[PDB]
Amino acid sequence: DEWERTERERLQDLEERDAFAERVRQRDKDRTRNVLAEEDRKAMVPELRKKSRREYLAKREREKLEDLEAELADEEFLFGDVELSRHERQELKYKRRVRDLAREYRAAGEQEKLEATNRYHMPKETRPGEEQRRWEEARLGAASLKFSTQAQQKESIQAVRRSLPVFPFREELLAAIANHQVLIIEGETGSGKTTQIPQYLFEEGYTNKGMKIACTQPRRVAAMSVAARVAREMGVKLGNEVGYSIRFEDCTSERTVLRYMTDGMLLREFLSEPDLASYSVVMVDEAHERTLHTDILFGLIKDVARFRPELKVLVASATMDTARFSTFFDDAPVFRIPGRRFPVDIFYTKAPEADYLEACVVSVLQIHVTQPPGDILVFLTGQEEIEAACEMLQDRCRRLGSKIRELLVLPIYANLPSDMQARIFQPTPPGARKVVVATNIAETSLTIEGIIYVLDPGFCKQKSYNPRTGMESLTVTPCSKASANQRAGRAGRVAAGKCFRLYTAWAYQHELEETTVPEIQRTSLGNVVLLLKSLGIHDLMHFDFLDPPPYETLLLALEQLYALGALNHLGELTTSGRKMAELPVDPMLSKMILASEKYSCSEEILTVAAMLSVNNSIFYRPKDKVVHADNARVNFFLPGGDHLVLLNVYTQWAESGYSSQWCYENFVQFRSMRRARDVREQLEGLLERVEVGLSSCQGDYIRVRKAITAGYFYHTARLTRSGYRTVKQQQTVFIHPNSSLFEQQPRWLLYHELVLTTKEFMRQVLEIESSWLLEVAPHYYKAKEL
Amino acid sequence: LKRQEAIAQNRRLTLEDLEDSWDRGIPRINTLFQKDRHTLAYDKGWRVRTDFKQYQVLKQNPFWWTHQRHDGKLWNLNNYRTDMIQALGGVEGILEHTLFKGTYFPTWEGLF
Amino acid sequence: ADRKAREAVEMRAQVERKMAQKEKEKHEEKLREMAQKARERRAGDGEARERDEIRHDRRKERQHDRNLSRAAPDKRSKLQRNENRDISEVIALGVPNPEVQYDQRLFNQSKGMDSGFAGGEDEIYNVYDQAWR
Amino acid sequence: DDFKGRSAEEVEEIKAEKEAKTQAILLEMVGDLPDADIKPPENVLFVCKLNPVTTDEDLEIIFSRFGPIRSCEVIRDWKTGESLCYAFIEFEKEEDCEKAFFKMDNVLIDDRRIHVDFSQSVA
Amino acid sequence: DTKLLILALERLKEAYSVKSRLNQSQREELGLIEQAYDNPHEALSRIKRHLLTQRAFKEVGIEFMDLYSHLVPVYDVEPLEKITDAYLDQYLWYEADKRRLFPPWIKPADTE
Amino acid sequence: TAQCFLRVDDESMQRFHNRVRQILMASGSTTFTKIVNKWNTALIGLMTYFREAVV
Amino acid sequence: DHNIADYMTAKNNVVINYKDMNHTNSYGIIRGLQFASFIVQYYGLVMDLLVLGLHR
RNA sequence: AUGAUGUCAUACUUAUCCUGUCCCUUUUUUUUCCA
Repeated sequence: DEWERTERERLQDLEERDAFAERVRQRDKDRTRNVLAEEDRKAMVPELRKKSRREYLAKREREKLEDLEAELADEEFLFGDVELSRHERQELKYKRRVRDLAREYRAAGEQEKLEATNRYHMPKETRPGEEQRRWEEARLGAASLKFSTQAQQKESIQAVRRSLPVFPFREELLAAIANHQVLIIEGETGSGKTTQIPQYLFEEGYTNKGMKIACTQPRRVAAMSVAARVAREMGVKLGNEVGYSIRFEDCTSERTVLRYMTDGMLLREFLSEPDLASYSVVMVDEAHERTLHTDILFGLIKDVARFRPELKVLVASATMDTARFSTFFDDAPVFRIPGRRFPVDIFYTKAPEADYLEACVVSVLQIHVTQPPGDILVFLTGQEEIEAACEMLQDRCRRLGSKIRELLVLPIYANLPSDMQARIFQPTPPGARKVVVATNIAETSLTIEGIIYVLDPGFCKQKSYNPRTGMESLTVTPCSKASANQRAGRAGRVAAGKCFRLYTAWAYQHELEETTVPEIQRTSLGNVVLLLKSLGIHDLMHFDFLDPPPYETLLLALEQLYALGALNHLGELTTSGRKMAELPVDPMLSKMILASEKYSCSEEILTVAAMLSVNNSIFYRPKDKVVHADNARVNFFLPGGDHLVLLNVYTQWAESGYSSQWCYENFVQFRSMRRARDVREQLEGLLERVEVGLSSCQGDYIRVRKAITAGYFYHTARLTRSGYRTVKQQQTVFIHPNSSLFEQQPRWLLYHELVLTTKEFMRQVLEIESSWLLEVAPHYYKAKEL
Repeated sequence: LKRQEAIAQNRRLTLEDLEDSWDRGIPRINTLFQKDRHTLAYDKGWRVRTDFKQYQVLKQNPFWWTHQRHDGKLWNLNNYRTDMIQALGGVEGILEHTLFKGTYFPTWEGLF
Repeated sequence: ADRKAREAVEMRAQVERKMAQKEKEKHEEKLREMAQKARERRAGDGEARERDEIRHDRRKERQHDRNLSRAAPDKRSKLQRNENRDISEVIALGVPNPEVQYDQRLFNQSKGMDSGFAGGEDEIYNVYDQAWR
Repeated sequence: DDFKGRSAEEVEEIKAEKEAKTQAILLEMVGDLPDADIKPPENVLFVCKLNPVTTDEDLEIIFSRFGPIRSCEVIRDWKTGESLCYAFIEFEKEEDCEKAFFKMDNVLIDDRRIHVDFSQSVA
Repeated sequence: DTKLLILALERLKEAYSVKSRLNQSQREELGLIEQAYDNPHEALSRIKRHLLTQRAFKEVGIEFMDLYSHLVPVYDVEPLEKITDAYLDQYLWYEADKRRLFPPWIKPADTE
Repeated sequence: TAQCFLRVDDESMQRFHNRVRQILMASGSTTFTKIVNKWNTALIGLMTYFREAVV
Repeated sequence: DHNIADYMTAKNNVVINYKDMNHTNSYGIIRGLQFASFIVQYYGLVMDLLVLGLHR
């Protein structure tokens, strides 16, 4: 098939790849010049002992570090249980006390240091969250007036195991798929379809012949959860035979039979081994999730399904998506699991409503006041709405005093500080109610036990990308039937629930569209379009889609890539073009990274990329500390723009030694910072392959802004006296309020986002020269237009 | 003590532990919980500083010795008003002395 | 006098420093004793198999650690410690329980940062603090 | 004083003397070596970056070039035997150790640019 | 520093609590307080510049407060320097009390 | 073991008296309710400081 | 810090002005500065030391 | 004898304005000799 043309290309891909890397190391052995009595010798032998000694000091203390850690790492899982004897027992006493002695005989020296810099030193003329416990002993000091059972665990595991909606459905489903290679398996959450199924497969030996069993998930954290769960079931260590591989974190060994991953992870395994010949089975979970990676894997694995009939295709999901599922997949049989723990009474408003956020408020008010025990889940659209919500709720709490009971309002969304995410996971303080205000982040993968009420105002904030304008707008959107059903289904998992729809049966049954548009239509796909072009294709049109994009969307993609220089004038791959597809993240960024090669601003452009990878959550902007926050922000504000702002911010953080309290003092989201650092480090781990020399701009931000241009020339606007307006389409934009240039308002502007919130917007913007534009893109940007 | 036990039994100190002693104490226990504890843990030397304001402002403070945000609020004379009315006679005895009945307002609860 | 006092401060400082230094080293010699007798006191039906497990686990651990540091300079420092600080991670990992907090009907019942005594003003009506009825 | 007021050089040199003394006493603390820091024989090179396919025989071959060998010891992962991709190699002369070193540093054998440094072993 | 400067400026507005007919000079001082309340970093830049380079200041005016039994001097400083000193006041007292400069017998203390 | 007998100091009585004196003196330009607001402020400031030395 | 010590000490030495008389402070302290609380209590610490002695 | 150049404040014009403005949902990309 086109599959075979692909793997043709891809095996030749691996051949040419290995040979290329080998050629390059030969090149470097060429470039690199191997230029390699009595008292001279007896001189430097003391100096070779100098270095032997000192490198040995670090080396010996390093080996001490190794076995040091190893003693306790070893006594973690052997001693505290078993009936063990004299030898290793005595040596546990030994290694216990002995690593104590090491820590102690070093803590002595550090004690000397700090005690002897405690002291008084005449000045010399030369030209963690406890500001509310350091103000709670101010008061108590101002107010002082003095003058076997592991087998038992296994029993419990199996005993719960047996009660799944799949444990009695065990055998016949096994025999069924033994018949059919492609078996669609419809079942809702809690059935265990993600957990019990791969076990069944393994105990049935599909791992024999050394084979593996893949489980893909759309979310890292969900994969980690799943893997922990099934490794506990299987009674082994997570990582050796049951393992998960996600970006930045391998948790597998060559004992791994049961390997969990992401959809992009599996696509990238096709960047390793087109056949998956070590995998006997791929089980794709929750495919309904509608990601670009799901919709690529569908095609690729369907190819493999026709090409590899000894291979096994399992695709499980939550909802009615089996119609199109089977139909695209040659109408595979559909095994139905019935799985739904407890019931929901789903209510509708009497009528349609005008003020649905307030309606949220007054609803939970009534519910809390009247209802029996039980936790509440409420949806909003997102951040600003949601804090306004807790505003209103806690204000009415203030007014209603002891007339009511303790209402643990907790907001939760994606960018809010991670301690504040975790805070909802604590068991509720007896007698009080806990209400979680949430976004559709709480649709999926977050498991909050205790929630017995669920309120849906029936909406969502969906992105919508029109390509005719290049505009993606995160705007309000009445949420689908599948949405409302699943938002409701979030409930019940331990008891009878309720689901209050802020809209009637009429609007529900009548004007409810089934599914969110399968992602590939609505999204922008520059990295992804390019990825499929460089992954076994030329004709990008008759390709085996599930849902193709509009030819419009594809045409825009092609023009994007050509103009940027990834495409020839006929649409195939340049050296610049390939290098970017292999490079992780999109091209515009990729073009900028290549531009660092020309501009000798390698490190700085690297760190910038690392920032734009995650930005959306950098700076925490609380209402209760607005001014000090704006301040720890306004500190770094550099001349040139937000990108070099980010550059210095990261620079200063790592400067502090990757300090968390640093960002805590300086109002920065530690999550964003450290994941960005990781993406830059693995970028550097790509950097050798993409042939980048590690260079500094030596403080010359001109190179920086110019590499930014050489990447993002497309993303530019100019001054018009009727506002800031595009360079090309002359459609009218506005600057984000929180821009480091927001009041600077430059004449020649570069951005990184293009949205239209309440008005058209652009994010991560910088001031440029129109001259660099004739430096870089005289074929795309001509002078007369500037 | 209750704070220790709230750490040991790890409970949350609830309103029932502190509604009894809610304006008692010297700072005042209801200063523990005010809005701006966070930026008032940074105001040190406030007592000397209000003493010395007398050389900077041309007016004379009668509460130089204290601070309402920091020391609490240390007197409550809300019943003075109530007993003043009952001793003068009650609102009816009190408004037989005034022009109230010549306004033809129907009752005195609304007066503003 | 300022020069003289600077000198005497520094001389007294380094005297006392050196005294406590020597005392620290004596402490350390006692701990040298502790270590020697520690291994001495150490040296002299599950343990044999748990012990093949000892060297099995530890030695494949050295395998993975060497090989980490060899594929990437410290891929041990890029894998194992970096495994264990982020929060969603830990919650999925079932690690348990990884200060006083109390009810929120307590907080923010008063807002303001200035004493109500208006800074020495008198002529304003602030006697009682509740509107009459 | 005067263990500080001599230079900056010998100052930090004394502190490196220390760092040694402390790391030694530390490593004996956690208990590896029987006798404290006895000077290592000048006649063994520790040669790392090695190949699991180069053996005692071949390494003793190539390091037979510069001096009379007393042994070639690639320490073995015990219950599987796989070469540890490093080694100790044992000469008769200081001159033999040195002459092997100063030509064999960072050379490519079996397509790997191995490293030679002298033995740090007190083992 | 923004906590220390917020405390400074609150202390300074307490003078003009009533917002009387004040004058030109008090109108101008209130303007300075508000603009440094809006842009708290132009302020702190200005402050630390003053503290670093200035050693010749404007002149201060004097007058007396008559307490009928003796008089009290009252000094009038210029609003720019009033702000730099308010900040330095807060800062020195915070640091001095954290480092424990003043032993416990120095007694207008904040504890009682 | 002992008793403390308290009294208001002489100079504190005199300072209260001078404070009332300047109320009355600067009141030909105040309205009845401001004269009484200043009286109320001064008298609370005395009674709540001394509190049983006044008795 | 010698910078802050110098700012404080040079700020006490200003020209003091009443209706039409002017003079220059050179000896004592202007108590109407805002750090003058700090200066008075530090000086008073030094004089506590002269009264009690360092041992007591 | 009137040049443009201007970071010049002042003066001046249009019965020219005082009513035409504001904060993102979800989440994913494989990696390489250590020394």
